[PDB]
Amino acid sequence: AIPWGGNLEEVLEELEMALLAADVGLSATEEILQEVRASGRKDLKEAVKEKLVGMLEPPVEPKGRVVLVVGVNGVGKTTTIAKLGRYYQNLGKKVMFCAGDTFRAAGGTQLSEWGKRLSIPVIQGPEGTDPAALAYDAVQAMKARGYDLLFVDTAGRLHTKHNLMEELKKVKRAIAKADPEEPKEVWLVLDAVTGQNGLEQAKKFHEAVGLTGVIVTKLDGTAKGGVLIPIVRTLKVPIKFVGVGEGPDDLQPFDPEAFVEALLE
Amino acid sequence: QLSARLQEAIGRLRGRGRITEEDLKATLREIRRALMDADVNLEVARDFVERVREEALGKQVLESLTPAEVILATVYEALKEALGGEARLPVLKDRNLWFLVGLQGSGKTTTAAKLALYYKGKGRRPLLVAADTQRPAAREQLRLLGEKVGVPVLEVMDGESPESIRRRVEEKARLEARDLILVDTAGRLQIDEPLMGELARLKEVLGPDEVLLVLDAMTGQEALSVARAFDEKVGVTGLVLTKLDGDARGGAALSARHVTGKPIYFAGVSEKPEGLEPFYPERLAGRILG
Ligand SMILES: Nc1nc2c(ncn2[C@@H]2O[C@H](COP(=O)(O)OP(=O)(O)CP(=O)(O)O)[C@@H](O)[C@H]2O)c(=O)[nH]1
Ligand SMILES: Nc1nc2c(ncn2[C@@H]2O[C@H](COP(=O)(O)OP(=O)(O)CP(=O)(O)O)[C@@H](O)[C@H]2O)c(=O)[nH]1
Ligand SMILES: O=C(O)N1CCNCC1
Ligand SMILES: O=C(O)N1CCNCC1
Ligand SMILES: [Mg+2]
Ligand SMILES: [Mg+2]
Repeated sequence: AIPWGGNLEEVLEELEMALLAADVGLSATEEILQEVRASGRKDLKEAVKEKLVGMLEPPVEPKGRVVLVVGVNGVGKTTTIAKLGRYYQNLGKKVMFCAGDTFRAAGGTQLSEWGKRLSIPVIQGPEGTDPAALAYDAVQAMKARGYDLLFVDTAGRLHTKHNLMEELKKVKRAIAKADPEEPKEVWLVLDAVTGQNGLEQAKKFHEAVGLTGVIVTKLDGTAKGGVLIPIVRTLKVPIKFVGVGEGPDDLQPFDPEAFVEALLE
Repeated sequence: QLSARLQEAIGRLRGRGRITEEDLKATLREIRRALMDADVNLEVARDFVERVREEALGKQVLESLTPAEVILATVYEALKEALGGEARLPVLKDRNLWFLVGLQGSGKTTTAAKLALYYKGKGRRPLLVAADTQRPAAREQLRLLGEKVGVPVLEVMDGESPESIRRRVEEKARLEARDLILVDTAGRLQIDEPLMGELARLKEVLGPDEVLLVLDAMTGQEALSVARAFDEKVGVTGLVLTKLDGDARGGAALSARHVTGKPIYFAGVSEKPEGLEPFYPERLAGRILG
């Protein structure tokens, strides 16, 4: 634990260890420490909290009707969509999903099972069907049927695979072909246990389709999700929600004060 | 082909004459920091550079006319050795039963099917066991992979006891002469005591000769605590490092091997069932440092 109250030199050394252990990374850690050393303040605990909470601000209301959910393989996209449906249906929205993962075994089935459990409709197609054509169809159903929110699942993909990032651009363009305002939200899903590669993921998804938000999953684990700090600093993309389990209720709006408190514990 | 920070750290010694211990200290600090930027856990990175320091001193680095090259070679050789030195695969017996375990999303189900395909091509007769009954469509996922690779899949029923799993697995394996049994388990947190207890009980009953911690290459600092807990609470015999077709440096592999002392057997290099090859410590050492 960081000895708040003790001498400055030992506070900064345990703060450095705490930030690095949290996956905050070398650059952002050094920036945090340099500012605090040039702070000159007796309540270092409150001054540190304030610097970190300021780094993380560049009910959650989507900016429009369509939310494209993106991220690398395994991070929590499909489950996060399920949770988002529960969150918004609890607020009285008419929600639907598009099972845009037509690539991986049981991708569609997994989302379809969530839809049944949640009483949320899922637009699906046969395996191998073009996800762009499917998303276009789902947006036209959303419009015709008067749905408030459509969440578009995407297959897991690595950000190093140019062809897969292009497919993702095609899905976004197909959404905009159906409704030129949309999608007004493009949300990256980031697994909390991820190290410095998280920043590279964010940069490359942002370059491809323009992120408007990040959701950090698996924060019920021991990982702090600290790579969010360099992500928000670099890209100025806000953190929208945190995932905190595997059930439909295990999603919380992002709370920067609590996030930072947990990061330093 | 080094990372910028290592290039700067090593490079600034070149052509400057013999070094002092102060120069060695400053260089090792930058090496430590580079390892952390490559997702080596901070404690493991410290232990590593302490080892390098004593090796470099013992090689008379302070009298070397090419200290930049001696330090670099010492780091590379030490990292290669710390990752296992050379490729090594699991020892096959007449009957093999392996668990795939790890965190949510790490690649376990895919890896079970990859191992089935790999060993089918080397004369084994695998059996896949879909023991994840909590994730929606988990058993269907493995069933579909099994069909793709031409390997049967025994699916565990909701609520089924470990003893019932053993009975059914033993009977199918005996009847069909299956000699490599690959048990795909649900993703779980290392601090989820009930689920870690469940996994330990399954090991006790099924008696696997390998328990493979499937670790995502992008895993950060928590790799140390994760691998330690899986090792202490269940018992890990080796690792599979997945998603190395990404650009994550893979420092978590060092964290995991440091705390368990266990081999990293295999690398995942594609989503496809064919995307498995032996882990090459030499290659990952170069990626971590590059
Ligand atoms: N503990 C925990 N597990 C989570 C959380 N969010 C998702 N998961 C889990 O992680 C695993 C992967 O989730 P999934 O929704 O399939 O991820 P995905 O990104 O769609 C996988 P793909 O890229 O293959 O489509 C699942 O086991 C799931 O239950 C969370 O907040 N906490
Ligand atoms: N590119 C790439 N993708 C991989 C590799 N290994 C697994 N994946 C992918 O990562 C995602 C997660 O794989 P999966 O096998 O479901 O992981 P899991 O650990 O069983 C998920 P859970 O914990 O819920 O059981 C899938 O999209 C899959 O195709 C790999 O080596 N390379
Ligand atoms: O299959 C087994 O149970 N064996 C035979 C080969 N050596 C170890 C035990
Ligand atoms: O086989 C290995 O160990 N690899 C494969 C892909 N890159 C890193 C190491
Ligand atoms: Mg998915
Ligand atoms: Mg699985």
